[PDB]
Amino acid sequence: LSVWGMYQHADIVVKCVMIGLILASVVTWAIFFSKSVEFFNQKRRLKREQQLLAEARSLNQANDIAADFGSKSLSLHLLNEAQNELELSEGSDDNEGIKERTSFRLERRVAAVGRQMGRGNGYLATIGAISPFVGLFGTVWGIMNSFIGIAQTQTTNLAVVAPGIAEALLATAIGLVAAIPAVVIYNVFARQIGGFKAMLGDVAAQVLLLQSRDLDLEASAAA
Amino acid sequence: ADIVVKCVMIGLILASVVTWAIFFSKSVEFFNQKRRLKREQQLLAEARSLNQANDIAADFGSKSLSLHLLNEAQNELELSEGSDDNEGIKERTSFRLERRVAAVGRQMGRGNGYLATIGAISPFVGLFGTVWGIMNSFIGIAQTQTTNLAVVAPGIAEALLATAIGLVAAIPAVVIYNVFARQIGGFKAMLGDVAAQVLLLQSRDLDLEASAAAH
Amino acid sequence: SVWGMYQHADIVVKCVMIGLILASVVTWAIFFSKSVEFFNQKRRLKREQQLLAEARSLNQANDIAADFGSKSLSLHLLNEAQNELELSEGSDDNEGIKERTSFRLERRVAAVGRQMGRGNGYLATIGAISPFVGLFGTVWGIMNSFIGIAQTQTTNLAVVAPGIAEALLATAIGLVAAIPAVVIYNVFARQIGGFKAMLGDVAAQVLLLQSRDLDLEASAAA
Amino acid sequence: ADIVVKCVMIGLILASVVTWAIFFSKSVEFFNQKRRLKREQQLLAEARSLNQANDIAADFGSKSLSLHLLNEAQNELELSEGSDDNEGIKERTSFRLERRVAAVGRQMGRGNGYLATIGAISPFVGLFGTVWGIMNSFIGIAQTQTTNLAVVAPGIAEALLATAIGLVAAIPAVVIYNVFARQIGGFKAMLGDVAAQVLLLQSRDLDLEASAAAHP
Amino acid sequence: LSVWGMYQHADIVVKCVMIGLILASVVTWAIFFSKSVEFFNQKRRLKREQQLLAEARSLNQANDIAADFGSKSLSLHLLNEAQNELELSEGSDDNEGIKERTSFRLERRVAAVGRQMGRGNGYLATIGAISPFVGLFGTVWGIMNSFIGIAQTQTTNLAVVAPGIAEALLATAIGLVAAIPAVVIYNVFARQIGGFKAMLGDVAAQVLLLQSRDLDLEASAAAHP
Amino acid sequence: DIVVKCVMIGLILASVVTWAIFFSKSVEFFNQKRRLKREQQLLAEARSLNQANDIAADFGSKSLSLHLLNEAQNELELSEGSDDNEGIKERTSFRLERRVAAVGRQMGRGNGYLATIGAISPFVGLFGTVWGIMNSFIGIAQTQTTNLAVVAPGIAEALLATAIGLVAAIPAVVIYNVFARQIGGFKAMLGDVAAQVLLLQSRDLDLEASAAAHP
Repeated sequence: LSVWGMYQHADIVVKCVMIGLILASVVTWAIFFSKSVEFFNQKRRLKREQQLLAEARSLNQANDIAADFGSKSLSLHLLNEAQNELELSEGSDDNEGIKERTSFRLERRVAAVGRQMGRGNGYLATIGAISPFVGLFGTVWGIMNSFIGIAQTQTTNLAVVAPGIAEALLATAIGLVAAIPAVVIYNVFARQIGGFKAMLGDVAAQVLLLQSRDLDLEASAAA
Repeated sequence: ADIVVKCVMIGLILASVVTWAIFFSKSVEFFNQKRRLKREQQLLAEARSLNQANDIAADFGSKSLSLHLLNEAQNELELSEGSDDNEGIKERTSFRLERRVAAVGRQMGRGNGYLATIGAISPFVGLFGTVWGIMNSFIGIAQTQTTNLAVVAPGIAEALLATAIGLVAAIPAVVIYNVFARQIGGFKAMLGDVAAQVLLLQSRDLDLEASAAAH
Repeated sequence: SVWGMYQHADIVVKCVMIGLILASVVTWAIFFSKSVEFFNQKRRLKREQQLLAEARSLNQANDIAADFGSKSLSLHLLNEAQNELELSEGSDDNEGIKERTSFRLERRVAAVGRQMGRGNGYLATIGAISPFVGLFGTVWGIMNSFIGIAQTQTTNLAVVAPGIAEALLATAIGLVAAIPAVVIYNVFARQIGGFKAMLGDVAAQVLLLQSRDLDLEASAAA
Repeated sequence: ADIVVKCVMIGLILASVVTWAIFFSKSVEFFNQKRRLKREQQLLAEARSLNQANDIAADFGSKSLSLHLLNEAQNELELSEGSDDNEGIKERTSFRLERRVAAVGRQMGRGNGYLATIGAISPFVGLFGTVWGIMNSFIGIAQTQTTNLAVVAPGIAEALLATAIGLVAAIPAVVIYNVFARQIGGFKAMLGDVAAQVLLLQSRDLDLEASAAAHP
Repeated sequence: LSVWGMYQHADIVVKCVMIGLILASVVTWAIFFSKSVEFFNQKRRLKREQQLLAEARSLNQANDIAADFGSKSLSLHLLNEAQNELELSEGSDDNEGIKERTSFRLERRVAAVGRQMGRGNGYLATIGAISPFVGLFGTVWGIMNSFIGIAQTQTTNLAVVAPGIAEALLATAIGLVAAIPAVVIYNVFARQIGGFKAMLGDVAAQVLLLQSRDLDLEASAAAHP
Repeated sequence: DIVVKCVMIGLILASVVTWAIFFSKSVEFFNQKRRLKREQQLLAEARSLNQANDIAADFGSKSLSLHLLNEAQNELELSEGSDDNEGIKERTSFRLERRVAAVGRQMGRGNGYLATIGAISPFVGLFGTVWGIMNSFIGIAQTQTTNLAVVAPGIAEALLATAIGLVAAIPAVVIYNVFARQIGGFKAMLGDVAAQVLLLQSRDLDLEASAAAHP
């Protein structure tokens, strides 16, 4: 017997748990292949940018390195945040206020990127968490049909009870196929987002160190 | 057939009706308030001063959240008119904005409590119906001195149906609760970023004003 | 009937049943008394918060709150701020007054939250142990089905039925006692948290008025 | 009879005796300490200065917790006699009082470790006796080649009794552990509020003293 | 009938589950007896040291009390940390920097001691975590052999399935004997390490209070006669 | 069965991945651990940051203690000409703590696979069992058998898939826990070395500032 052969011999209820769980599995692997390529390219880009910006000895030197990073560059967004804060604060005597406002902006920015990074993880979490609930529904539906079988035939043996038990076991099998990959993929991506946020945080830390040092050397020259 | 099992089933159907009713009313409330705030955040991002932010937000509407946060900062500056302590103004403004963002989040969640309880207890009220059903089938066996399972099979199948309905009421309530909980958290974070911009504009304005007075 | 079931059951299952029904009576008694208590308190604080939102100084806030009642929570927080200013009369450190007032108000709001919680401890224990006393009844019930087999020397559906029906009854009563207690405990825990947040917002307003007043007074001297 | 199973039931009965023994001793000490601290907190709430608080707390016992906290603040002021840094006195006092409140909370917890273990393992030692009992009934069936369940029903019923006793030992230990854990938490909060009052009085007194010296 | 008698009648697979779980239980109780005595002696020493150092009115007085505490005394290590900080900082005008550097050193030291106390708990955690899996494996294997029994012997009755069921139950019983004590002992030690860290933290707090007060009184004597 | 055969192959390939991480992390910890204890011991008798750089001169280019000292020296070099000593101390501690965190992250590489293999291997085993027993019941339905003996070899074979699943999971769980403990202990030691680099720099700056105030 084939999986399409099993589908045909199952009742309308278990046919729907099958359709719904296979569609849940198709969406799990579709999210997986699109997000895996998205993270790979983005980590490769940020790792190169982090290495190049590590050579900067001033915020101005960092802006020169990042000049040809691209409009959609994350390191260039963080540097533009620090430059916009110095431009708007042009004419202020409080250097500590510039540093505090820049760190506030960069940390909120890094958080916002982390939120964008997981637009599909919500689907992976729900699929992994509810797939066993629907498998259990098919399990109870399955055994209920075994008892309907006993009532209808007024007989209690393996053969009368087998169609309902096989149907119950099918719902558990499909439930495990949908749930296990969604749980694994959700956790791998949640770990990758956390590791990416930490790397982007190290780049924003460098933008902050360069700005803080530059302001201190300027304040020393005024004193 | 059983009055207790009948009550479990009508209770679960009512739980499902309430789940979808909460879903349709809250979905329209979120979609509108989440889209409006994203537009307001984009427009206010262009502001170079708190006065410029008030000009952008002039035509935002009376029920605008961004306009409430800007009015909080303006009320603080008006009441503090005549104070030498600029940090005292900044601290009082951040305290006010923090507390309002929190208060809005508390209001955004109203209706999520019902979804959580429906999703969590529905399988157990379902289980109660089947335990009760099978209990009565076994009271029946004792009373009649029955030996044949075929005589109790209709009662057992009917009892197991209560667990199936329980799981059908629970699954949508769990999914809908999690979608909304994620949306509320993401909205609180966005409203948090708008309040942060109101604070940055006020803090920078006070510093530039103090620098102009010193020289 | 439920009384008919009670009569046919063991002395052990009869005790588990009466203990769980009494646990359910206490759950709903706590529920009706605390629901009215929280509603009236939330209703009173929302009105007080709206009226005190109009205050432009701590003195104005004291005038608005004058007729709030002896048992008013907003009036207690305003009296905390006033007692701090009175005891600190003659101090040059305004920041010390602000710090001591915020320390007092936050500890006060915490203490009120603890006072709201009285009764929830019973709801938590009922909701948490009811499934375990239900499990005991199940184990006891199945044990009696095996005693039945030993006594009659026969394995049969009829022989084990009294033990199985008893076992199922203990699980049913356990679920009736546990489910409401768990729900009601969580509703109240959320309501206490929401009320503490509300009382915190009123304590925040008392602090803003005192902080602003001290700053404007210091500016007038300079 | 079964030795391993009889050992599990005597072990569970002894576990029940120790949960009620811990319960009666602890209930007596806790009630006595909570009752005393509530009275002390009410009396010390009237104090307008640290000196006034020491006068109110004179009529308190040697084993009084409120008097220990007040003695901590006074020992800090005595040892710091001759220091210009008032902020250093305040910081050292708050450090001492918070560590003291934490240490008292830890002392209150003595015995609760036993109420946690009994309530957590009792269902599992119960389960072990059941598994062991049923295992031996099946060893018996294998060795004698029986097919009648009636022959092993007394052994199976005896084995399931070990899970029932397990649950009877666990339920009171779990409840009593949670009531005491809640009481310790509520007591720590109250002792914290008394230490907070000792700190407010000392902080205010130092500030008013510094203000009186600035304006002679 | 006896535990060795059951071992002999069981499968080579059930024999392996049994020996692996019994060895896991031997190591659980061996760790338990060695750590319980080394923990008792250390807490007894620190409680005496805490009582004696509570009498100190200056950091110099604390060093005199702790002079004869012993080479591996924990209270003496904390006092040596404070003294080494004052010696290395000799010639510094920033007293706040001395206080900050000393608290940094003492908190890192208290953390390092807590990590040393934790030696062996890693084994208790792994035994608690893997024992239910190896017990489950024996149960699955046992029930599998009951089905092999139904297939091999033409018949399906209590006697045919009894050897497989008895084996399955044995694996669950041993699994519970290995797992439950390892989980309990791991949690008792984790609570005891936490309580010890808190007591050692109270001793380090006293070292810090004495140093902070001493520096403040010294600075006050330099400012005003 | 082809489905049950695939879970065995999957479970074998899962054991291959377990041996891979077992071998990479074995070599990375034997070679990087004990070296740190030696470096920390030598750095402990330092007195000055300059003295620490002399001790660490012959530590090796790939030394972690030498990387932390180079971080403190690069901060002093880039900050040459700054009056704010507190800003140098703050920037150095920020750099070192982010560096220690980054090393901890690099050390965890592979443990994610050990955790998932150990946690998920019993479930792919369970799937094979459920699938096997399902086909035995399809067989009973198709033939109308009433004898458990004809369907016992298939059930015993299906239960074998859970046994193999547990045999694959147990080594991954053990190895994951040993490595998790080793990483944590190493992070703690590297943290203590970075703490020493910070204490030396902080003390040096304070003694330098005191020498300038009263020459």
